Amino acid sequence: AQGLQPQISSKKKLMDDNNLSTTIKDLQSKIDEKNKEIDQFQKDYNKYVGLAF
Amino acid sequence: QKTELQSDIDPKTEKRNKLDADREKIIESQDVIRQNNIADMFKDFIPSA
Repeated sequence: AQGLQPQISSKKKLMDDNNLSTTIKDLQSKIDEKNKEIDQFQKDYNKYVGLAF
Repeated sequence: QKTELQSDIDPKTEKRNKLDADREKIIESQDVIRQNNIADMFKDFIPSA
């Protein structure tokens, strides 16, 4: 039988080793990256429609 | 193998950081064309003054 005490300590070690403090910073990098494109494409659509008239 | 790939992080963190300025140089040159509006253009089509 696998021990119940290390089976808790196995999961408790897994809960400390997690990328969750990293991937959230990684995903907020990409959202702030993709917001810069969206904030740029609004400038494009407000320019081409200006050109199209 | 751990040292193999962090030595590949360093080009990709630099190559991304190279293109950050080369993006924004286009943005600065797009701001010149941005600078006149829809109706600034329409103001120009009337030969007023």
